[PDB]
Amino acid sequence: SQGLLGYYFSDLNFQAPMVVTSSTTGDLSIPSSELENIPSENQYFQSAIWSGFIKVKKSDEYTFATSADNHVTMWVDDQEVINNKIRLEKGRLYQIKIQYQRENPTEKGLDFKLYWTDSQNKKEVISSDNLQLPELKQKSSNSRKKRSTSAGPTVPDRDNDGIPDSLEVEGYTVDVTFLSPYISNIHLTKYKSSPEKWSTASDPYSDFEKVTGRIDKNVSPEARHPLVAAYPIVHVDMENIILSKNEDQSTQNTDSQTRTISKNTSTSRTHTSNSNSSTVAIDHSLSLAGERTWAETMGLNTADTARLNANIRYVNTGTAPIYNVLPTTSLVLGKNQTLATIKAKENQLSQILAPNNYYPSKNLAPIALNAQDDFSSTPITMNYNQFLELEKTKQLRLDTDQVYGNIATYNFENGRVRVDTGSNWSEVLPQIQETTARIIFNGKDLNLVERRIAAVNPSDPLETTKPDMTLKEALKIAFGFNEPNGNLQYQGKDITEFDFNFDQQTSQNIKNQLAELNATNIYTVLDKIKLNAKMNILIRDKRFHYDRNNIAVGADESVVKEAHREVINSSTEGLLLNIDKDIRKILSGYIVEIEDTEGLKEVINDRYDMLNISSLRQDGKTFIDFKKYNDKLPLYISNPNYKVNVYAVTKENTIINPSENGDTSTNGIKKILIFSKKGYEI
Ligand SMILES: [Ca+2]
Ligand SMILES: [Ca+2]
Repeated sequence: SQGLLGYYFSDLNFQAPMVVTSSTTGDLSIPSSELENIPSENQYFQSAIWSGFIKVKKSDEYTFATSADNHVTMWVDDQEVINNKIRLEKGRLYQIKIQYQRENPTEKGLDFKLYWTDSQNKKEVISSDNLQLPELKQKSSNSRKKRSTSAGPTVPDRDNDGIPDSLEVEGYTVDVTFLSPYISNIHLTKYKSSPEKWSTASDPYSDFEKVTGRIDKNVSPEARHPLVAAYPIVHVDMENIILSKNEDQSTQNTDSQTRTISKNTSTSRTHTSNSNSSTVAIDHSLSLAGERTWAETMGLNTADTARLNANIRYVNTGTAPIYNVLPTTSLVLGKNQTLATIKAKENQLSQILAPNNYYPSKNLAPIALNAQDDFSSTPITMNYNQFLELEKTKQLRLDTDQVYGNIATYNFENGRVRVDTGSNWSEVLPQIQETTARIIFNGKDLNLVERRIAAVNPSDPLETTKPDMTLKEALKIAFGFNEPNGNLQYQGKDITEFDFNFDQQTSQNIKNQLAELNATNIYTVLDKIKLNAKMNILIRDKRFHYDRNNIAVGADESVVKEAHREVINSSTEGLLLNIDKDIRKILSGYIVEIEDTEGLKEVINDRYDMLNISSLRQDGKTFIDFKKYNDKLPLYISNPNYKVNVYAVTKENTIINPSENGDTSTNGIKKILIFSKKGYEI
């Protein structure tokens, strides 16, 4: 992605840029054959400017020449060499500026080459190994000045990202790599960006770096748009836990039987601020014999303590990767009882933590909080009262900071992306947060995904130089909504299948906009609602009920019923159905009941911890197993007029402890009838 940077103009005076691109060698030509996305009238180039550096591998005297010296002025550093021998020294970098003007060319495109001749009189087009791009960064480097010589033309590029002011403001496209003005009736993505922000989203990648692919390949595709922020978002996923009674100096004997408690866990990133937090649910379903308390199970007295181990992974749901610092996490019981601080070793990561991925990767083992080969893992200890609290709440919280370490950035000297020790996420995130609107959307699998989109702040003059951002456009560019036939959709689902919720400031702002639009319904004017910096917008699938963490925990009876209508097979052994994956996510289990002729009901799996009777098969269909908690026996129906009733239990209606009186039965559980057939119908 290296060479000289070229601006090719339709007018004579460097005002109407048609193509911005880079060469590889001194051949700076663009044939008309490559100009499909330029209309023919504007393929006539009357002026051009090139910029970059020349690197010398042999100290010598050199003569520069082009294909059109009578139309050219060229500077090496501040020195005009065309408008002649110049001594250049090995190991040194010289700035190049070339301008070309030719009125009324008769051919489209441009045939243009840059040559040099050494002392041996050998003339050649300059090799790619001798040419570098300009330093299109916010600061110069030790060897590479960020501005070109003042002599000659200065194409307006107030932020030094390489994209001319006029294209950033008026609209541009990139084609396979030609950057050109966007023209409705020919074109491809329409980009606009701020001509005064090197990164319009205030992230660490320039607007030009994003649209030309001069960027970390791990940056999410949507964040190659100059108006979508590229930044990591990390939380911790806990997969399972094991609780152990701590040994004490008094117990000399360590030969005792296994008395640990092992449970699966389910973790979700939450939204209730710019914090990273996830909430863990400890499974309440049957795992051990008896119906003992956890203390009875593990042999804990009131003066004993217990410890927890667990398997975890880190999850990046953001748009940029992390390389050398994983964030620190606090493991919290109840509201504010910190049980552990979880850290990884800085500068010793075994892999990248990339967007839409895990650390460790899912094809590798997870991390154990107390690793078998770590002598120095701190025991995560609870006192007896804390242990009882965990038994009752079956909940933990993982609060993760935003300490993400160093950033891999592009270097124009060599075209490489490398971790830059001088660039840190902690210097970048505050400004992303301050200048963007935040949308949290759960249409991908019901988990909360945050994106930030550049948006004007009317009260910050710099931020008013950014383009207007509508709500519709933000959903398209940040989340991949599309609009086939007028209607805005996400993966086939109309936008009207999702609700809108806002913070208090954002809500008043939107309400005022709708009033100025005399619009009674936001869904019909999404192209006219403008976002502003610091808005917070939460968009959720309407089929579901949500808890205080905005985790999906249930759904209307009508929705759940309809989701279970399509029965494939029924028998005394169970039911086989096709159920939407999203529905399965909000269920904790099923209750199976036999109803006799007088209306009395026998619940088969009549325990709060015996509802986990469904499984997903390879075919993707669900089996509800009547036998599992019926002693591996099918249901015995003593009269064909008896009914088999099956009920679904949503998570919000799930009982996770015996009742106050000790009753472990299902009496009182709010449950949704989803199947009811007589024996002769089975
Ligand atoms: Ca610019
Ligand atoms: Ca810019």
